[PDB]
Amino acid sequence: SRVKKRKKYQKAQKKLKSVRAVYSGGQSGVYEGEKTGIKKGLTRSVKFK
Amino acid sequence: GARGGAKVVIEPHRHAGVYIARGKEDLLVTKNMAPGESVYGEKRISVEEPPTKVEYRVWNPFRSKLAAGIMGGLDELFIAPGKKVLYLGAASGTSVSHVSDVVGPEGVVYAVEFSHRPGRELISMAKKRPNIIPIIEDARHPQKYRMLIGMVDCVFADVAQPDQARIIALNSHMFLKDQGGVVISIKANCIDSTVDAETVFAREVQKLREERIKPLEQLTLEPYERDHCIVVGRYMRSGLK
Amino acid sequence: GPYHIKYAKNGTHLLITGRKGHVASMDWRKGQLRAELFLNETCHSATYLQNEQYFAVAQKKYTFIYDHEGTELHRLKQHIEARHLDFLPYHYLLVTAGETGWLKYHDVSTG
Amino acid sequence: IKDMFSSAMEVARFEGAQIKTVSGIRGEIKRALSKPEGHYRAAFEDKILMSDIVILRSW
Amino acid sequence: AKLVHDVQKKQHRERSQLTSRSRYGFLEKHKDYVKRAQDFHRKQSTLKVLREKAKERNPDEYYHAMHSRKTDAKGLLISSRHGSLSMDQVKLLK
Amino acid sequence: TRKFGLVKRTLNTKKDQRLKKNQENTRNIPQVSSALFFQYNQAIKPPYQVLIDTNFINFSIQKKVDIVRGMMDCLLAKCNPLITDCVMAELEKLGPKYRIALKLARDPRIKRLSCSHKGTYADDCLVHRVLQHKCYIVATNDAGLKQRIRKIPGIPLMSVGGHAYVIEKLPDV
Amino acid sequence: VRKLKHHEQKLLKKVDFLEWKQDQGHRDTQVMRTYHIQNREDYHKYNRICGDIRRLANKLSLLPPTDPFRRKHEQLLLDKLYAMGVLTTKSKISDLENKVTVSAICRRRLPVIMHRLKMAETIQDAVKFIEQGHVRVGPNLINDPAYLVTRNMEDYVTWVDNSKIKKTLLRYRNQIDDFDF
Amino acid sequence: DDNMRREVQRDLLLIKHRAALDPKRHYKKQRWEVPERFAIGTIIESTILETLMGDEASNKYFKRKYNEIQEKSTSGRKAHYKKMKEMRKKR
Amino acid sequence: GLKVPKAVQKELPFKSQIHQMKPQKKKTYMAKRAVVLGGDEKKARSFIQKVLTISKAKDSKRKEQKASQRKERLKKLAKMEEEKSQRDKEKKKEYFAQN
Ligand SMILES: [Zn+2]
Repeated sequence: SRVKKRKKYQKAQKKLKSVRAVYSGGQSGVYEGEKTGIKKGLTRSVKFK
Repeated sequence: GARGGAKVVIEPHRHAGVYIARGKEDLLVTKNMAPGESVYGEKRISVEEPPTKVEYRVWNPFRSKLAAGIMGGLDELFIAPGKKVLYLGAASGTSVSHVSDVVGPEGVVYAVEFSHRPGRELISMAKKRPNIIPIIEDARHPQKYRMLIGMVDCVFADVAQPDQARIIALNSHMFLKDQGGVVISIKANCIDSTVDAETVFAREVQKLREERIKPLEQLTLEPYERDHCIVVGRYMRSGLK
Repeated sequence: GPYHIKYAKNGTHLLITGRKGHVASMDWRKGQLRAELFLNETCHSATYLQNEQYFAVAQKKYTFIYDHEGTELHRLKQHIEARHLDFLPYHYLLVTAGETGWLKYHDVSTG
Repeated sequence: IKDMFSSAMEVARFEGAQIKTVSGIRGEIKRALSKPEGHYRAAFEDKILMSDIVILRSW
Repeated sequence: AKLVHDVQKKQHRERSQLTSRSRYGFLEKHKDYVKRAQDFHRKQSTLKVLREKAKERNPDEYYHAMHSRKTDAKGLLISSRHGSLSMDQVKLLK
Repeated sequence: TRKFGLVKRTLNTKKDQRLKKNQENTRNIPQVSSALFFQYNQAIKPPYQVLIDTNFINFSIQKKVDIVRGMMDCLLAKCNPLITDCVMAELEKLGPKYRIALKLARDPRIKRLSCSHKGTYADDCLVHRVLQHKCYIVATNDAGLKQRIRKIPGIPLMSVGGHAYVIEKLPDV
Repeated sequence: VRKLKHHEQKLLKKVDFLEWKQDQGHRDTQVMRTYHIQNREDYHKYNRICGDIRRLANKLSLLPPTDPFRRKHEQLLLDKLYAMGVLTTKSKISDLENKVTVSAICRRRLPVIMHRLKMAETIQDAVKFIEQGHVRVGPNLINDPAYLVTRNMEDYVTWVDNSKIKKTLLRYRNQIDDFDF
Repeated sequence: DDNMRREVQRDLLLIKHRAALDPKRHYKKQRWEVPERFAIGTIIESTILETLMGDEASNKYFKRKYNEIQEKSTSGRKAHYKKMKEMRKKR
Repeated sequence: GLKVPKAVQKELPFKSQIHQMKPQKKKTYMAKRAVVLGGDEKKARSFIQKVLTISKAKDSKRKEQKASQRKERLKKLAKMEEEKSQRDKEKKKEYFAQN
């Protein structure tokens, strides 16, 4: 049981990254740019009504 | 990644005064007000324009919280070319210099700092940038520098203080134009480490509403920062309803 | 011809309606033509409404309201064989009379 | 079709029998061909190919 | 899968063309036949439409483009590969 | 040269800009709150902040359940109850019949939240607040409002049932 | 007129200089546009004919349902209108009320039928060819674009023999025979 | 300028299709129509097309990957059809 | 591919006439004139059509993945809809049983 719950949690950690951005320690080394690209026309802010 | 001899394509962002450098990786870049030098060691890009050698600077999201806001997808920034911006908590030119680039020659930047040791470099940086006015004064007492500042289109506050809501309150009333912009960077730990971050953000927004500032949007700065959010609002003196 | 002429209340514009159906609205002082209609029809009289922008023409059987440029806006089906047209400026009423022996008042603002 | 039967007499016994291909196309034994012995004519619901194999199910 | 053994859900393998018939090619199965029948019906469907369009054609139809387009002696429409050079243009190119 | 197919110039209702119907005529995907681990709100922790709905006060009085003490009993933690202007306005509009409910709602231990919107409809005000910030418990017995809050992930939902309050989506219990 | 401010619009709710109730929504202008009608009063002459049909159908409907007179006359009206082409179908009597419209009559004018027969790319183009004497119905040339074509007479709409359009059709397919022309 | 240098044209064409350049990057799904205004520049501290073909790991990857796509594209095509008709002939 | 008979193709209406371009045989002068940059440009011109081949294939495979999962998902969605449909009927019989 312990091993199955171990693999279940680490699987959920991977899925959480695809659901939202997660802090992962910040910058490591020289800044190498946005690796997956910048989207000019997309906004993710939560807008107050 | 973004090595020396690499070649990139520079295109404009949705926000005026901000650009994107395409390639194997994308970079947020702003046109260099003072070509040929770096404020804090950021990478720079030169373009041969008919010829004059124009230069661009890289904006690192992990160093500037405003840059992190652009990456996360803020909808509206009141910081734009030809506008006066009152920058509170300007520790040094890490983020003010990039703001000075956006406003351009026609705009001005009123950089307010309290500590003298960061202040000294802010003076030295300001002399490369004619459009930056350094004000080495405490932001908790705007009356001290009322002579120095006129009306400003936007107010940007990065002060990491428990009473930043009052600091933003007083400065906006004196200098911010009606229907002007307000941009706040809130770090939960400085304000109240006892409670969770969500409680702190809800509390700061309520204070801004009390101060006739209508919040427009909120964004958290992950993965660049933890327990941070940028709140973008408008100063509606007439009424928020 | 023959030509029936009506000036605007302020005297800046001239409206001429030929009997065989040539209607022209112009600023006679500047010699500029606002509209010119060649309605192949018998036209009796025309009038300006509250200003030079709109004018009315009494054609063979119906009265039509036209625009500043000459685009037809309405066909007044209720006004039948009107031979005289008048406009009361302060009341915004168009008045017609003709062979039917009927006097009709029409509100241009509300229609 | 060829090789199903050895003489035209055998075909006559099975005229009208249901046949099908490996593809599943259904057909019928219509008539025996006079030349050569054992060959016969069939009609299928759709065109068959040379690589197909026709099978008659019997018990 | 309720009340079914995995033995029941066993794969049944697919048989192949006989060696004596290996020259003719691959032994088609039902899935292969479906590909033929569907393709044939798709083509026959359009052809029936095209034959009908031909039958109901009005000889008096006129289009302004009839001036630009040209037809071959066979009666088929001619389409230019890319869509002459003046002597001045040729002289420069030469 | 006179053109062919001449027609009288007339008003084109579909295309004329002057007519009112013709005068009138960046994507946003909200981020998922970092306080949520899938359906589990990790951020929320005591002391809790609870938004009181109008019907909650009325049912609490019917069952003789004190708001502050009843919440502490349900969650076993310090609760900071909050009443918005909409809820306070709704209580005042109920009339003289609910004067008792109005006086309890004004207890000093119940803190007040201001509102900066025109409407007096409280159901919408509460739903907008929870969508913005995942730091509130919603205390309500309205069937319509409860179903809205259930669809929103990471919003604990409190109700008065039987003899005391009940909290649904709060794993720390 | 300029856009009215708030207090003005409240006091001038019914003011409309371009749309009146007596216009009936500018239905006449819309229909004249769709079928390119050049005489301003052609719509209202059609409208009076439609009203006559609708008046008769209403009077017939008020006769008792099993009346032989009612059934006979309604069928005759359905027969005549379908033959003219005004009505697409003969099955239902309610079509005499619901489906009898000016648009139905305008849809039988010579330019529109030329368009549906693909003799012209647009109704405006068909009107020009009629006005330029390219079109004949039967052996008779017609330059009136208001000519109403019945179902039977739609078979005899064709080009004039020496028309330049006819030569272009035959030249395009390389089927021009100069003996005919 | 409308001249649109072949180098400049290829680099923009190599940014539009940057997802295929490396099987380990997997960028965000965007379209990136060519902008009206742009400026190519270099980084201060060899065009990208020339830079990329200079590497050997990438060149060996494209040749392999390209060849595999050719095998898929020419399977069952006219080349296969002629073989089938040729077996039916005796030799 | 489908081959329309020429007899049908001949008597087709102007709107629907198939454009079939014939092959070129006589060598055109422009075809004899065009210069193709060889050597370095050949390698930079094979490289591009290799890259665009990978990109077109990667898109056509990921796009087929969505269409495979689209079919699976709508089958799952339909089952949930049927449950919500039948159970909804039961509630409306229990409600009107009171009424
Ligand atoms: Zn409220």
